[PDB]
Amino acid sequence: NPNANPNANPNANPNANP
Amino acid sequence: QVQLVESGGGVVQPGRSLRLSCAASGFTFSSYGMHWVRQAPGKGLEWVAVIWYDGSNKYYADSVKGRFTISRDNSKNTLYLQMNSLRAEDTAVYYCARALDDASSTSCCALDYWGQGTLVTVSSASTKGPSVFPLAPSSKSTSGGTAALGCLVKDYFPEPVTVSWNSGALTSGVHTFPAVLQSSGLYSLSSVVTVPSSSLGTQTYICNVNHKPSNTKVDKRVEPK
Amino acid sequence: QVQLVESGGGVVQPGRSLRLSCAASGFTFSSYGMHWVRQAPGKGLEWVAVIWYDGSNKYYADSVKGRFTISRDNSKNTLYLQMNSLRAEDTAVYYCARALDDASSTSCCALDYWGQGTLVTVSSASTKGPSVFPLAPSGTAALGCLVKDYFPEPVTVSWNSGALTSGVHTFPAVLQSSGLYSLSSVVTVPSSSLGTQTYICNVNHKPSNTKVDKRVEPK
Amino acid sequence: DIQMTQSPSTLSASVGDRVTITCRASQSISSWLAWYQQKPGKAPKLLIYKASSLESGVPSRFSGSGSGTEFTLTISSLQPDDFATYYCQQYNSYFTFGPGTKVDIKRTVAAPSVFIFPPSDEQLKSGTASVVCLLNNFYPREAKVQWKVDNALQSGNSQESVTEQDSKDSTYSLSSTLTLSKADYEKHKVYACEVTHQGLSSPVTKSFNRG
Amino acid sequence: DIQMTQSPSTLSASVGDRVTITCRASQSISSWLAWYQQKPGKAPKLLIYKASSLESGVPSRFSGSGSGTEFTLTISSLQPDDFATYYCQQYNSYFTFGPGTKVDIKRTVAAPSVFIFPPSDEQLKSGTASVVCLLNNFYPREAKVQWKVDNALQSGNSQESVTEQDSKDSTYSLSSTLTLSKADYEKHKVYACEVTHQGLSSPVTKSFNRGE
Repeated sequence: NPNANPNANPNANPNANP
Repeated sequence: QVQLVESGGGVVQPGRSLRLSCAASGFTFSSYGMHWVRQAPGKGLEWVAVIWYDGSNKYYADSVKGRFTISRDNSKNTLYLQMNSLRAEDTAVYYCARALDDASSTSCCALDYWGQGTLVTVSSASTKGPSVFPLAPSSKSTSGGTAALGCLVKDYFPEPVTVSWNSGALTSGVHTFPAVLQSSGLYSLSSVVTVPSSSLGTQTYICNVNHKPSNTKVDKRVEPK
Repeated sequence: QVQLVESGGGVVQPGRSLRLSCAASGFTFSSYGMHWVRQAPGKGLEWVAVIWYDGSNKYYADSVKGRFTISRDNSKNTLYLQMNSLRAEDTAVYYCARALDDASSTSCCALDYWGQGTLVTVSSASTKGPSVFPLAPSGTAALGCLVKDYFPEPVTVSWNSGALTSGVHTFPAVLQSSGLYSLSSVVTVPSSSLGTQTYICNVNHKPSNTKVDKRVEPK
Repeated sequence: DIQMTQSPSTLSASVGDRVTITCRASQSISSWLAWYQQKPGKAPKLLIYKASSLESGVPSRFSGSGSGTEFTLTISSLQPDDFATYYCQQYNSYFTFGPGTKVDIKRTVAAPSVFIFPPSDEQLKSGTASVVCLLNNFYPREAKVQWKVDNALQSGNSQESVTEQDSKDSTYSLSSTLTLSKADYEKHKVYACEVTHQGLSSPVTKSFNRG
Repeated sequence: DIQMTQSPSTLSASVGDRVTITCRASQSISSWLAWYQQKPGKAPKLLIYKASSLESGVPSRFSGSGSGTEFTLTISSLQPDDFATYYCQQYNSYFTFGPGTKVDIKRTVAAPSVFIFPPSDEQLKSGTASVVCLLNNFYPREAKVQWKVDNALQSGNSQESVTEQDSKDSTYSLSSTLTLSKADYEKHKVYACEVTHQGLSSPVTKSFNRGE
């Protein structure tokens, strides 16, 4: 996905599962 | 069930180093991102750092960037916080916390399980035992009235001190105040108790002050004036 | 303040290579995705490529795939665009641009900071002075000078050594099919002045040492 | 950074009350807002996540609402174990917490009982002098203490401490300690503690003469 | 790809006007739409993102709205530094820009003065023939120029250049240059430039016959 977030995201999912 | 047991906090001077640990059990530690959050005395909560489940990505608060390092050992089910170049402003209770798993969410995190906390005190002050002084009650007659007495626990470092009355036998009417940090870096507190004035002539009142870091153990009899 | 300083643009022949650079300051460069966007002379904006903050994922526009490569060196806070097999259609001002951090959005990107741009001119032409032809006038009359077939930019045009400024329109240069530039400069004057006032266009093309004063006479 | 504010800072309620507290974000945080409960000496406890989702194990009397910048936490019927401090936290951009709302136990107004303690002879032998004033078992928490030395107001030489709300009678106590050098203490005669509180129609002054 | 279009191409406005410009997408882009400002020789500047969110530091007189395939940029009270060109850009599927809408300064309608210049004898010696048509001092920007060579409409055979509003000019001037080989120029007789512009009641044609 070229429109995915290309920045560092501290609020992204940090767990192994969704 | 879910358990987060912390250790590693202590009292140090600015510039020294400290390493905190968070031992997890009751869940699959390796599947969860983990956070450190701190709380300075009498203050609110401040996020410190986050680490991915696999240890890959890490993020820090601006106030600790370049000084603190978050890490984890999944085989030991342990989370770490390496704190270098400590400052007085880093004085706080530090909590480890688990990232909440919310499959439908596209942002993170809430923190659904927290450790008990470990206390980090950073100060240029050096260990010092308190001076314990009587707060003597008035022996004036008040008919069926109330008198107040206590002990002043003056100029010690570090926290904590424990205060009891009559070796723990006296509990009713006791108020031990939170310590106040003075500009010198030392603490003082007082512990008071209200008693019937009619008891002052006969019942001996004694405050027991213990300050383990300075090997202080004092029993001070508080006689009416 | 956030700054994006570009360099590396220039004149190259079709089929040559050119490397653009975008040096960042005033923000944490290694945590931001970056874009290249280009703008052909007189045209609109066209997205070129994007690279992730850690340099992992890269995406390109179809018109540059296989020829352009985007990269970054986060230790130097510099973004790069390697342009190979350049075509005349690649002629454009190239901008670098930082990806906007909109925490709530699930699609990307808007571009919240842009570099000053660097000009890439892909041309087979070589340095050549212009020819200066009169645009003769036939009450208001129009006259001018056609400054044709030069390279590269720029040329300057004045009239009567600066004594004539009113009503002068010096048009921006157009790139011709041959790869050479051409422009005209015109002026409107009273018809009654054509028989008494001389009109000379002063043309200077410094890259070729071409300095010409052309008198424009009625025909 | 996204700043989180909370209102009110403190609230006095009774068991059974409907309690609603507010939380605000300086920018939009969508629904990425969590609420926590914390009691003195204990770790925080998650109550609400995603602005309105009740965390498993949390009683059904807790609810939350809002999306964007304005958020509320509601306790439909306040229970005895609900007296604590409540924090909100956004997780849209990094992680920031609100200042917290403390829910105290409502009770009737109680005036402070005031006591004053001269410095002990033991402390005077050591070279310092601390005078202690005690405001005991009062409500509400707001109280003011003024030290007077031969009728002269004091500043910069005293410190105050306040207890948590008492378990048995829901009152507060407060200590104020005036600290002078022995030499300065010997320079003055009358030492007074003047107290004002909602439960006092007039200020109360307790004093003693040195010696 | 998703094709972005804008209307109008040039919008005439005065300081204080409420100005709206429209952006269209060839298919739905939800709300993933941005607006940029650009001035001559300068880099684009982000105004609006996610269709309606104002970029920090941008004046509050700018606002955006719309969703799906129709979007609008609104300037509530146009200010002098708002005379510029504005681009929309979608980021629902890759990244594509609209053609841009220029906001210029409104003044009274001015019909162009049209002039045609035959190739000079000097250029004919060089082997090429440039016929120049001049549209001088007109407003608004919109103008149609048609070239005819012995009644044959020329398509793709000429190039235009324009001088813009500036500190000394309230109007536009435009040149259209028809370049031919000398051999082709000598093959034909009637060279005509036909100009359409809202200041003229009818299109104006300026022509010459080769050889005076």
